[PDB]
Amino acid sequence: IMEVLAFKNQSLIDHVNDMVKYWERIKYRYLKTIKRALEALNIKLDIEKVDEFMKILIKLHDIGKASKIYQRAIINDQEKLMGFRHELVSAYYTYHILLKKFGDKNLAFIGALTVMLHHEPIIMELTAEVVLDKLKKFDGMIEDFEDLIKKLIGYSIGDINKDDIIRFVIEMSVRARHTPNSEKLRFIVGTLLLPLV
Ligand SMILES: [Ca+2]
Ligand SMILES: [Ca+2]
Repeated sequence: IMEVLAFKNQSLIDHVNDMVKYWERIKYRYLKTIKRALEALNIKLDIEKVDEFMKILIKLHDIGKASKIYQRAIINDQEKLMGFRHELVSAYYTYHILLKKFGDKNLAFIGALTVMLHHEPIIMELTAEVVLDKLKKFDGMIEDFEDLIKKLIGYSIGDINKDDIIRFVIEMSVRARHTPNSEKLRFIVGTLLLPLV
């Protein structure tokens, strides 16, 4: 009742905490691979940094669910998503939060892109039009939002609107369509993706 939900049954906070706890149990199987993948994009992070980075993707990849529309659709089977895609809104917050925490535009981009693509099956179109389709019904985050982020990541999205998210996502989808990297970009995003699920 009245909680920011991941699923009808589950609060998003509880769901995130379960994914994080589970990350601790497997991370040492994945950390080296992720570190060296980042290193093939000339991004240099030690093992503990890579861990923090992964925890943020874990915590934020479904933050888009705190959209009022998403929350409505979970509680009520009269309200429908209407093409709304939470991950685009997740990608937006992930990017700004990564940029703050690590001060590396490429890392924040790659993290946000992973989050923007966390629903495509592993080893994974991007027109401005489609962005507009997938954000059409976006009508802001829930009221508790700022507090929710604090609970999740420990600070304030105050300290760092719909059309702003549209602009960001379009700008993202483009710079991602354009890379020759493709086979590699798919492998790096593909690499960060596995641990998420
Ligand atoms: Ca998701
Ligand atoms: Ca998942």
